[PDB]
Amino acid sequence: PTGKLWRPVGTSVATIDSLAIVSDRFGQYSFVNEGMRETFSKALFDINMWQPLFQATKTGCGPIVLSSFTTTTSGYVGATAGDALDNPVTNGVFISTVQIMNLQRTIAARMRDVALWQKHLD
Amino acid sequence: PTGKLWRPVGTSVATIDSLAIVSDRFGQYSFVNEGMRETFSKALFDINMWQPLFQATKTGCGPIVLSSFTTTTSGYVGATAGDALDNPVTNGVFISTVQIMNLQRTIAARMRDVALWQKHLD
Amino acid sequence: TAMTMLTPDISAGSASCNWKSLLAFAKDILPLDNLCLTYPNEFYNVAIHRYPALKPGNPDTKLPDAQAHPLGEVAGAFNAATSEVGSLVGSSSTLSQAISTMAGKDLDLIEADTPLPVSVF
Amino acid sequence: GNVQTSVNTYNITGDGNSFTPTSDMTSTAAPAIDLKPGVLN
Amino acid sequence: GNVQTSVNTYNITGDGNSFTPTSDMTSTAAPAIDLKPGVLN
Amino acid sequence: GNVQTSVNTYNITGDGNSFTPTSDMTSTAAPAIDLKPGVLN
Amino acid sequence: GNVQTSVNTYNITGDGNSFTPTSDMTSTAAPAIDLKPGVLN
Ligand SMILES: *C(=O)CCCCCCCCCCCCC
Ligand SMILES: *C(=O)CCCCCCCCCCCCC
Ligand SMILES: *C(=O)CCCCCCCCCCCCC
Ligand SMILES: *C(=O)CCCCCCCCCCCCC
Repeated sequence: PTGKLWRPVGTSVATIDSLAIVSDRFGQYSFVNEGMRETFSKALFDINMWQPLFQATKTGCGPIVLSSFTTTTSGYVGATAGDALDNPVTNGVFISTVQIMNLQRTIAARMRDVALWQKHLD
Repeated sequence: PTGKLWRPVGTSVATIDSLAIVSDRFGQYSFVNEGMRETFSKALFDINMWQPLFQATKTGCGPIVLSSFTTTTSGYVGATAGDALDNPVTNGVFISTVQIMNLQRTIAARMRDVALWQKHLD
Repeated sequence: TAMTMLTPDISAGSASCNWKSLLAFAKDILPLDNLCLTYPNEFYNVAIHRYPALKPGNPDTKLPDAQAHPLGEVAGAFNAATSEVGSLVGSSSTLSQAISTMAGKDLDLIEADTPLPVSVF
Repeated sequence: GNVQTSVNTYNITGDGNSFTPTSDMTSTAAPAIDLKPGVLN
Repeated sequence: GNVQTSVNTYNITGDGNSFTPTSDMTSTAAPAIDLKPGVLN
Repeated sequence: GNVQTSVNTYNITGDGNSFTPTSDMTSTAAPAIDLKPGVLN
Repeated sequence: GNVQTSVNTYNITGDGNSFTPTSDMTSTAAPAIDLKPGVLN
């Protein structure tokens, strides 16, 4: 599966047009397919590495686990009601929009932090 | 009371010689008299204030409670075995040397962080 | 030709453009043989999922959403020119790109002191 | 911009829409899909 | 190189360290992380 | 001034804000914290 | 082309073989395997 996760509107069974993106105040949960976790893990992995320099210099804030930006919702996940109907996923791992924001600006803020030290080490 | 905390090295009977600065793997616990908590609280208070800017920019690491650098040891606390004998304090709040180091370099690291933003706000 | 025909992409802070005008404007420019004039909100619905610039007004509060939810949710988040460091998608490639060459042509061994087949060049 | 109604969940001339780029979300679709021999399998 | 002690599992001036490149393990972190639109999703 | 929403309890462009100095409350954070040797302990 | 027999499931000079390109299946093994630092891990 891929795309944002969808649950139906009226309730009961979900028939196309009965399914709308499960928008939440935080944002819409978009599914985190297996490979897309490889990236955000590979990105965070390269930051955790600099753990000994984050404590030394009192910056950072502990190791960044990718499991802090996701969730364990479940529903049908596709690109559109029609095709999302063929991807019933249970307790999949989705990252809400407002989260897709932090995992972003965190990896960005930390990326600066290390990008600097990482330059001296070099 | 004031100064580093001491404890009866010879056990039980605490005389003006059976004492000894209770040092250890963390350094020496120095007592945190009432007023000296006013400062470190007044310093941390001025940093917590900038909470909304720490999250926004993914720096920081949560609010700094002064109760994270101290402890609740108990013994006699003075400047020297002789005079420390007249300050039996129970479950006083002491900050160990290695801690007196962080509460220091934290307030220092955070102080930079805010000193900058705090300049733009101005 | 209609979307980029109003640069829906900035790279620092935000910047709006009251929708009425915008539309009533492209109602002009767009040449009579597009397909965005024959299906406005049939293209618009496709569009909303590609441009987190166009945020459709929610039906039951008749106001935007602050957040923009385009299908490329993540990808589009990781391309924004993050102010901390230029652009992850850029700086990342400019590196893997160089790494390719470094191993490829054989830049390594560039001043090797020993016979090398011209082919190696 | 003539009203449609259901074909798609949003009207274009619909109530309170809003063009407004944010340096934060660079619009997007999927162009660089990898298909090269070794990488597609 | 002043002794530290616990901050990190290794001292730099620590006992029996050893700089010694091996053609076998070419030192490398993670630079080429793929993020392009199609490939990140 | 673009709407945020929860990050902080107040929006800047929020409804009915109000810049209005009062000779009564001279705005001030904490600059003169005492740390000198004798006074900090 | 001398007959073999079992080494491999097909004889070359075998009965009814057939060279015949189809614009449909462009012959290709696996050259572009990704191994770059960031992408291999
Ligand atoms: C009715 O069709 C009047 C014209 C208004 C929209 C036509 C196309 C121009 C705007 C495009 C909207 C969808 C993505 C650009
Ligand atoms: C004490 O700091 C004396 C200096 C010895 C090391 C300083 C930095 C030079 C060696 C780098 C070691 C870490 C990776 C290069
Ligand atoms: C959106 O950011 C539009 C600009 C309005 C505020 C920007 C900063 C100027 C006002 C400062 C408010 C906070 C304390 C001065
Ligand atoms: C016996 O070996 C006679 C020669 C016939 C085949 C020899 C090689 C030329 C044909 C190649 C077949 C395998 C892929 C090209």
